[PDB]
Amino acid sequence: SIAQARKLVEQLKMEANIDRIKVSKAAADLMAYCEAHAKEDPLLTPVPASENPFR
Amino acid sequence: QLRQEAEQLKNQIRDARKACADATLSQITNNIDPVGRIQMRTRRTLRGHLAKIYAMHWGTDSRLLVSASQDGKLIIWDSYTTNKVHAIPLRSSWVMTCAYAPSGNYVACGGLDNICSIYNLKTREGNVRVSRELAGHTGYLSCCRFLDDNQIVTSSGDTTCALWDIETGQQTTTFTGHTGDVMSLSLAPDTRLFVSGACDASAKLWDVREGMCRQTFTGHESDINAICFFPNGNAFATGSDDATCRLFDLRADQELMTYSHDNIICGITSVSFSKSGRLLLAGYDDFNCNVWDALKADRAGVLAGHDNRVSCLGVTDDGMAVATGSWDSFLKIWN
Amino acid sequence: QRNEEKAQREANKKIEKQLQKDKQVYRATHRLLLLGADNSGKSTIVKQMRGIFETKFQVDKVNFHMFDVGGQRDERRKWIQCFNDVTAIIFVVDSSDYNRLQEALNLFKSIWNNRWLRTISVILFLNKQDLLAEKVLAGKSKLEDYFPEFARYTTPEDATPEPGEDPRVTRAKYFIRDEFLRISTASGDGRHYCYPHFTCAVDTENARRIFNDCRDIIQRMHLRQYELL
Amino acid sequence: ILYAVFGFGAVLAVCGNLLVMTSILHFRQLHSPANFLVASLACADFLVGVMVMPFSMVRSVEGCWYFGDSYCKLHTCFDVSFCYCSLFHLCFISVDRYIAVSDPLAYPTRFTASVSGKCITFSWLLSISYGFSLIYGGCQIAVNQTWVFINFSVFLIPTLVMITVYSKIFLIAKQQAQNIEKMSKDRVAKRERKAAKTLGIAVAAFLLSWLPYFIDSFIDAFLGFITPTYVYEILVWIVYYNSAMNPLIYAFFYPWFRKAI
Amino acid sequence: QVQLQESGGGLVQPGGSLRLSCAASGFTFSNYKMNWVRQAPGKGLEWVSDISQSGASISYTGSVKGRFTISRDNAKNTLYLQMNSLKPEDTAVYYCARCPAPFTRDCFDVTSTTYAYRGQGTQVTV
Ligand SMILES: CC(C)CCC[C@@H](C)[C@H]1CC[C@H]2[C@@H]3CC=C4C[C@@H](OC(=O)CCC(=O)O)CC[C@]4(C)[C@H]3CC[C@]12C
Ligand SMILES: CN(C)C1CCCCC1
Repeated sequence: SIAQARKLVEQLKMEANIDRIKVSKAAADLMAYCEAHAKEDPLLTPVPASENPFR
Repeated sequence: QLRQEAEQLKNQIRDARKACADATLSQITNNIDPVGRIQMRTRRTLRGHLAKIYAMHWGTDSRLLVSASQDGKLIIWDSYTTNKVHAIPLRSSWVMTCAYAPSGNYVACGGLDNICSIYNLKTREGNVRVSRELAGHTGYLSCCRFLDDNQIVTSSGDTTCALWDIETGQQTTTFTGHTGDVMSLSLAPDTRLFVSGACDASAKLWDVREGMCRQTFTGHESDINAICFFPNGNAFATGSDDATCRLFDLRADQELMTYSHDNIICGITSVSFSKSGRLLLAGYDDFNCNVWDALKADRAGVLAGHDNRVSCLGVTDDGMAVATGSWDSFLKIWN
Repeated sequence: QRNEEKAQREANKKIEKQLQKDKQVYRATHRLLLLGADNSGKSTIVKQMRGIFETKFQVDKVNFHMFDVGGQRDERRKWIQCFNDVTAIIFVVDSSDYNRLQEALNLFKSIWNNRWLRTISVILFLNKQDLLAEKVLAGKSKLEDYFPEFARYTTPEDATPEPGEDPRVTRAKYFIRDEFLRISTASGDGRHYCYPHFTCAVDTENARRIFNDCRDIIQRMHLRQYELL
Repeated sequence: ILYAVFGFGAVLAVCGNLLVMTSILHFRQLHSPANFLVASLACADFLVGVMVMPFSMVRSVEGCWYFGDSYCKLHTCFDVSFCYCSLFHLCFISVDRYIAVSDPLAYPTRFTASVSGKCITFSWLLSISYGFSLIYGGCQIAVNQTWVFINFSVFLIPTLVMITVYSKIFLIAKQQAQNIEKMSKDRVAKRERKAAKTLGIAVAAFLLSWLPYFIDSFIDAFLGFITPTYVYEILVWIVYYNSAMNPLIYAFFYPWFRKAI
Repeated sequence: QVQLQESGGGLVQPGGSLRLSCAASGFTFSNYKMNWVRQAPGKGLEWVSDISQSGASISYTGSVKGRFTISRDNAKNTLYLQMNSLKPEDTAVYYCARCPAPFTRDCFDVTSTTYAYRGQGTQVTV
């Protein structure tokens, strides 16, 4: 299993050179997207029965 | 001796992850108002499957949906009028997944039979027949999803995902890396990346072109069953047998928030987001689904409507509906 | 718009006709999951009775489809959940192995207490009894070395040994059967039951056995629902 | 003062039967061939408590029929058709359980929804035909020393069919119950007690209600001791209580029907 | 992540004693039934013992019954196997294993060739 371990270590090392951002930035981005697109979410905002096609 | 540098490099990666973690998605989100008390009721109840449903998939027009049942049936429903459109009889009755093509022309399904069958819906004659059967996997297919009409991504029980060119029939790419059965598959909105969750409690991101995993995500304690990108595609959510859901962001490469309760002790079977990504919907093994506020991690609602195990759950592209299929052979539409 | 709705309703009617026509067929047949090790003679039994190996056998105007799962990998934790609705699990054991027997017991125990596989009856076949009798007469390998508790086991008064069978062979046979039945009755809750059988590789009366066990299973299901048992 | 118990009986015949009709017709997981017979029996039992039972509620205690000849004719025809339709239905349900327990593999093929429909239609038409062909101040059905024999004989046919099959099921239940303990004797007796309880209550629910009214009729016609009228009405009421007995015995007693609601 | 690390073992003369330890990390140790399995040289994976969540029900394979003792300490999240009276058919690589899912009393795939919840194991030779 020397080949398997070698390839596993090589792949895991290849995944270390990734440009990471702060977790706070990611949280802010997700919150911003949710806030921006909330106005058009039929589940979030109770759809009126007039144009709801499951009347 | 190789495991020594493997272990120390994993330690270095974990240290980097800890360093990159300054604030959690609990204090940043606590400032906004709570989502509320979402109550939904079954607009439509689709009846017709004989056995338990495993999977289903909406159309891109948010009208039609295919559903797969163990009696060997792939049934297409018109959601608004509850009418059926097609009822395809399967060669193998152990179908564990189905996909409806984004163009609406094709349907796929596979399972224990080891082959992914692709069907065309718009023949000149009119009837629906076997467009092509893709073989090559050595384990049950847990999920399949379409990039386009001529290129499909599949994930099998032999610890492998496969990207197929449908015209030639050969697996253009073979994604390998997982240790356990790959159980779920979710594709990015750009259809360039896709995450896959397996039984080794790991979710791996793959670039479709590169053919090698870009990032790996751990944090669960048991087998992963369901996975789904956040609508923008910079995050995804996974459900497991831990009775916990977790949200992972790609760029942060770290778990953000876990959704779990002391009361809940059964595993998650299916996970889907809303259109806005504010509501995360998870189907559990205790015969009902729970609606979490994906940001505040609260429990916002409950879709207690099913008599048996909730198998599959999905949300329309329009965001107008939620389909839930369960092990009592009944599809339900919620709004 | 009326034309489209009328055509859609016609299509739904033509589909529901086909589902009504197929529901009878689906309810008629009984599905059976065939589990067993490589050593165990499930291949020979299915061959004599006749990816996924599906076989169909018809007895007394009743059709059973036995589904031997062979194409998958060693792990079975996920693919097994597909068989919550099968009438029975036919679990085959090579009883003359003495070394891969605890493997069989462990598998049977895992099946018994599975949340999804509960409420499913197990028809338990103990194949290769000829070889077990030959081994016990030979005496080269001692069973106690593998199962200490067999040193004090006593053949029960309810046993029905075959004519011309040495007491040693009967004692070993029923020891193995009791090993399985302890696990079976440890936690049953009356929802499902184990049906053990003693079969050989030259036994041709198996299909009727499965028919009898399936009839008993369905009878018990009906009796419990009418609260008569 | 006796109107209390009759009113309580009427309430059950009416309050509780609705959530059986609507349950079977609405809840799609109960559209089985077996439950069609139960629904038919439930609707017969309700229509007994809707047509004839209310019109005999205050008329009985009053002692005079203050409605008219046509009213009496309808009230009697409905009564002799409805009560006998309930009888044949109980017989059909019974045979359904017999076919379910004995010969359980071929149960779906033998007893389909079509056969359930044939049995229901047969029961209805037979009951209505018998009522019409028999029947067509106060009212009192003439005895004439001949009528009773008919009335009883038609009662005598399905009950013996429906006594014997319930006994045969008990021996099937007896045979199985032994197999659990022997494979695994107060232990077997524990289950025998519950099996006997369920079959005995099912049998008594009809056998203790119709039979007193037929033995009273016999002793009246034959032995010569004329029964005072009021006793006749108490016998009539005990025969009408079966209509309220059926919803409790056949629907409520089963946990699965409980979990349906 | 789920990490099981075995410790103990080595070269001991027949009739000696050993103590095999398993440190668990990355999961709620208290909630899974834990197993010991062994890989004999040139043989398949063999289940050796298991202990339930609270240790109420412990089970051993018939061969080793009477001389091995399984235990678990949930305070420090550790699993122990006490080995007494070794004999030269006991030499093997010993693997600690965790049961696939919590709140269950069945454990499937624990002896699988590429299970995902077993440690690297320790060599115990005599
Ligand atoms: C004709 C002779 C032999 C019997 C006459 C009495 C029966 C009509 C009674 C006796 C016991 C009763 C049952 C006792 C308890 C219940 C549970 C009850 O449901 C409940 O939740 C109440 C509490 C409980 O479960 O005990 C519904 C009615 C039912 C089935 C009763 C239905 C009517 C029964 C069968
Ligand atoms: C007066 N009722 C209760 C009877 C009349 C005769 C038929 C059976 C019903």
